[PDB]
Amino acid sequence: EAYFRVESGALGPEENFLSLDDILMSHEKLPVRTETAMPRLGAFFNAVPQGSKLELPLWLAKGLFDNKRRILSVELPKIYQEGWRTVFSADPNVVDLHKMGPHFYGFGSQLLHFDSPENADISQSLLQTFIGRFRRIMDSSQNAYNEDTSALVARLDEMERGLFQTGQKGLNDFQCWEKGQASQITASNLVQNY
Amino acid sequence: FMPTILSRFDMIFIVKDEHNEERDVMLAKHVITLHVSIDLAKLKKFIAYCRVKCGPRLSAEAAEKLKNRYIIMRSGARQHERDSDRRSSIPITVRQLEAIVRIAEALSKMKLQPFATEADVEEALRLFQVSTLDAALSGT
Amino acid sequence: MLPRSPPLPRGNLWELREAQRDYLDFLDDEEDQGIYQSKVRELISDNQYRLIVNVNDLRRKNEKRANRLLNNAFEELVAFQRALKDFVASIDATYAKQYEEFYVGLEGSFGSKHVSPRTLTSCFLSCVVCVEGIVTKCSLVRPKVVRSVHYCPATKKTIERRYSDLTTLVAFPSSSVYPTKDEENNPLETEYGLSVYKDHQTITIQEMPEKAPAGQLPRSVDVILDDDLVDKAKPGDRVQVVGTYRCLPGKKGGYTSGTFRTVLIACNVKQMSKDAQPSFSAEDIAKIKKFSKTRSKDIFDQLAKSLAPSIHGHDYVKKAILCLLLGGVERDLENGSHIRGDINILLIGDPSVAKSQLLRYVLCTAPRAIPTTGRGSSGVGLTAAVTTDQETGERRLEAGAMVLADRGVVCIDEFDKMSDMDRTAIHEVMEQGRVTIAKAGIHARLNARCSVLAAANPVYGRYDQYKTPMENIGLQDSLLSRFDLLFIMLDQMDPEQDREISDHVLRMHRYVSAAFMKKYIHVAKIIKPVLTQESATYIAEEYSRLRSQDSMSSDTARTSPVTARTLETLIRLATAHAKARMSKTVDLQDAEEAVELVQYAYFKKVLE
Amino acid sequence: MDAAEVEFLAEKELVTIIPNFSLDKIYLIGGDLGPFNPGLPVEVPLWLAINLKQRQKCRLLPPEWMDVEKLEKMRDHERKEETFTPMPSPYYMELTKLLLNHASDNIPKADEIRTLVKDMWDTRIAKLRVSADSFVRQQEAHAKLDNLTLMEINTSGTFLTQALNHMYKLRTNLQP
Amino acid sequence: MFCEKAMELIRELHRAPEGQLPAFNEDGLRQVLEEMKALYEQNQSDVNEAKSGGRSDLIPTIKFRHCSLLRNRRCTVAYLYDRLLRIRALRWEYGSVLPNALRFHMAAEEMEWFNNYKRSLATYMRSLGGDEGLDITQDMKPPKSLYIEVRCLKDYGEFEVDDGTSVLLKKNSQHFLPRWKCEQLIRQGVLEHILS
Repeated sequence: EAYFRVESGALGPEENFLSLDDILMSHEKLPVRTETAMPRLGAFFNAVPQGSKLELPLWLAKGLFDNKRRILSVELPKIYQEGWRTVFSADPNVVDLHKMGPHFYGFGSQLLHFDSPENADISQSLLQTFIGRFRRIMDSSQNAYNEDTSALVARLDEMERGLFQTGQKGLNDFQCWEKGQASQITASNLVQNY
Repeated sequence: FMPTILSRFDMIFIVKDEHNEERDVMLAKHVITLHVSIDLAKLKKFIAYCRVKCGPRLSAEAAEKLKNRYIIMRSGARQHERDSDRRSSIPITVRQLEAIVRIAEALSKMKLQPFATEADVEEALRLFQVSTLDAALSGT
Repeated sequence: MLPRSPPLPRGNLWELREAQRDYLDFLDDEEDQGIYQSKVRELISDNQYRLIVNVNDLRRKNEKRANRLLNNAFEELVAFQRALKDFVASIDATYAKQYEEFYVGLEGSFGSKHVSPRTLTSCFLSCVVCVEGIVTKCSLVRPKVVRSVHYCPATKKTIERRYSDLTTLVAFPSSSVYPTKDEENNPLETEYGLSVYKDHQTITIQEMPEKAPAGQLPRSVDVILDDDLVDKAKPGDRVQVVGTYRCLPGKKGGYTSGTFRTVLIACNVKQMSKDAQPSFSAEDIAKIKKFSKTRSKDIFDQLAKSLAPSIHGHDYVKKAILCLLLGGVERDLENGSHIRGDINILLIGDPSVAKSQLLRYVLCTAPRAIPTTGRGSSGVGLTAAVTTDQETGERRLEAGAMVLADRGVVCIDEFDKMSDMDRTAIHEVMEQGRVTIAKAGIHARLNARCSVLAAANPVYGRYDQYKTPMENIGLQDSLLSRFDLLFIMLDQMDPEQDREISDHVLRMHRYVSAAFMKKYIHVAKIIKPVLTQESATYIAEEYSRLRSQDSMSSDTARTSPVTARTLETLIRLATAHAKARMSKTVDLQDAEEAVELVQYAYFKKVLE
Repeated sequence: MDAAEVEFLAEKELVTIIPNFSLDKIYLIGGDLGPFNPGLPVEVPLWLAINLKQRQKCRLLPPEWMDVEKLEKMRDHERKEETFTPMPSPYYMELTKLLLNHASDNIPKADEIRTLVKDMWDTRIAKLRVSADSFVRQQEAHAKLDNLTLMEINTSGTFLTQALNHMYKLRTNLQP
Repeated sequence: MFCEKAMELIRELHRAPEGQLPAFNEDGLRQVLEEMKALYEQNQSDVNEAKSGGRSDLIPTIKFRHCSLLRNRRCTVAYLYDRLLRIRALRWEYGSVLPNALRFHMAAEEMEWFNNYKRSLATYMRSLGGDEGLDITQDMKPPKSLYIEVRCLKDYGEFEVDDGTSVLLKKNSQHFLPRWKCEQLIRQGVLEHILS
């Protein structure tokens, strides 16, 4: 109630520095093709050729990128390719955005700092998927009371679980006021140890 | 029992006993342990979560442990079977090695420890030194 | 894993007037990129009835119609198939009359409609769905009338009649009375040549085994194929039918039970698994013609080294298994004789020498490979067994294993746990190449030109290295001649190999191109080299030196007898070694590559 | 916010009680009260009427808008109109909870007042999730809520605003 | 790539999203400072070596190492900063003094941060009003009535009433006290509000 973690800026211009969600977000891998040799460090993948397909975290490919593609170029995973961008248009209420994740909107908004050609078509997928999956989170979260919700929440990602936990915290708080139950003073964080 | 349906397994436990009067005191103990006659109800719901959250593999050191254990397990079976060759025996096979590895995985899954080490490989190997010598005594 | 599209979305790169006038506008397609005017013509040049559509396009073009089509499939597919005949008459009216009516399949990505026969509830009635699963039976293809043409011999007129049943998109039950006197005065006579019939089948999809909750008997569903979709599915497949869902009522004696039977009126079919590789790029064929020319000396050895990297040792066995995967050349003389062109390999040895591994790899590499064991296989269940039908009750001949795998591979593991009365059922199908059955009411001859890869544990549990190669193998000298290559892979006891084998397997437990051998052998299979007199006089000599016991050695026993049947296995291994080089003429370097293999596989050495 | 503070803001509404004790004017930092003449009405803030009722020292009175007839017309007016119609008091839910729980015997026909109030509430909540779905569905940037009371706002606000922020972000991530 | 050790500090705090202070990790922290030093020197070598022979083709091998320390900096300040949030809560929820099931999990320098924060807070609080300001730590929920009925749950030596009129607190013995005093103890676990 007073532990206010630093929130995630993974949807705006640039992720926050201290947010433990973005730190684990950017760690996810991404495919690149190198433009030069990689001397003195070919141990991991001593030198590495130019024109080689490698898998690197996102944070690494932040500074190793330039406009001229001096060191390496990037190509998007298939989840954001043209293939799946039609699937997410058929009916977005069917996809398991936890397997295709578990950071869909967080990752996809950082792949816009690579000035690829099809950006005007990724920032339209996300917008049209989130709008598609809305009337199923506005209604399965404000209307699921004293139920086992661990199956209404099995196909969501970190940007959506944060909202499914705000619908419930406002349902279970009006239903606790209606029943004269939110008058008793209780232990706040000690019942967490118990 | 063929040496092949027997070899379809990996661990053989045969039963044995003694008869000393201190051993007979152990037997007198065990008498009433039956004469009289961590919970499962949570053990099952523990396993249900342990099996589904651990991804154990082996660490680089367990590799060179097992290589040198298994090579020296093989290295004597030759002089064992080249002379006596009592029409039946049981030597080591790579299937048994893979069994060892998948046993060490299940040991290091008790601890939610995503990387196994020498902490259990040797005791598993000794458990197997029991389990293979059992069939060694039975098959001869 | 959820199949939310027939095209696997991961790696695809490597009144009723509004509907009819909107479909036509969609089928114009000229002004944007001409995607369908490139397909209507395409099918007219192939004489097809139906064309496959992508609903993904209908969405981008018009969302309202794309939604109204997935929820009222009948009234929309009777307007689609009208405004398709309309648009084909707008190209070639002469063609637009050859066929009675056109059809239109579907494909794309439906939102929640991708269901299994287990989830197909009764909220999908009259709604396009896309069912996945296994076919587990078929029906007998039968005609079904859709129009008659009658004739009056007295009045010299000609009357017609249009038929319709409950398996249409309009569903009016007409009576098949076949009028014989419309007006009591004149008599009629049907004309079958001018009438119109169509085909009709009925298959049964069933839920996939590894998707069932395993507690029950997985659910099923009934499909009604038609109009040249008919034979598109055999028992044992993995199909993705895309058809309307329908309930068909009934009444026995003016009193109907509310219970109905629901079927799926299919309008497209897709085999999910790709079981062929003829799709090669011109860049690929360029690579192939490069590699086949780079070095003719070392391309066979280089091919075989890259065969099964997951296995250490056994270079000879890999060489021979490659020879298997290529094959010889089947010569059929002019008088009608026939000489087989396959290689049958047998591997015996102590336990845990990766035999089963080699088998399980040859299974997946070659197309059309069938697995089989030594106890789950009877002598008759391998070739052909006589049975009956449940609908007709008259006998027929169900094909065994070694007849399904024609022009393919059959992998028999634990070939020694097979009783003596069961091996004998193979001696005809391993050499002559075709099975002959003369049972009670059945006299047939099936074609079974295949190749056998077999693995057998030796007698005494382990290969006693002192007895002899003949006492360690139970097979009699008549079966031992069929298999032309016998490899004794006794557990490598030498301490060196075990070291690298352990290294390899343990590395695997800490987690030439692979997908190129596929294309390369699928291409080099068709070549048909021809012997030349430079080598044909070398084989005709190495054989006559093999056949002479003296020239062999002393303290050397024979694994199998040398007959006039190993002579034309020399010829087969040779012209299968000059198939990797894509050479087309066998040379003296071939007839010597295939002689050392024999010299090594035939003679064994005994110790004491 | 949270319901237990809307309930705090709602205990400032004025109600009318009939005391049965003698007391002279009290000068509260929020006004004046009294005098309390036994058997004579007086108007006080709720948080005092409830606290005096619990100590058996008064007798409440039903507010005028709390009539079983005018309410049976509000309940129909609400279902006819297609927008948020004006309501008797900005805090009617909390009034008809606190009153009817603590003074249900001084209010005639309590268990019909209660059902009519609940009928109104169950509609004004249905209009919200339609006015909060067209917003997203059409990607608006403004929405005039007409006569929403603070309680309806607070029952589904901390979700709606938090799910509109994540939409503004996704809609303005391509400009630079 | 790199940074597989720092990412074992974070992937542990991300498993406790309730706000429960886990045991400090001096081990992993030392283990990541060591890698920082190692890469630092092994890169500075070739940095000054690219001015002593002209190996400018090593420029990539600088960034791949220059940035790959910034990471190990982020993942060691965030962890060190996150744990400074889960601590300040123990001043708004438990109280001024903690039981040693907590003061045993904080690293020995976080106690100094605490005793600084607590003191600055108690300084600010006393500054609001004329007489010893206003203790804003209490009063977390709107006041409902003027007296409360509590019921003890553990033993507690001798609770005080301002007028010197103490009260013993045996187990399962309920009083009727002003809620102006019982708030401190209800919110910890000693007493209990029964007559809701």
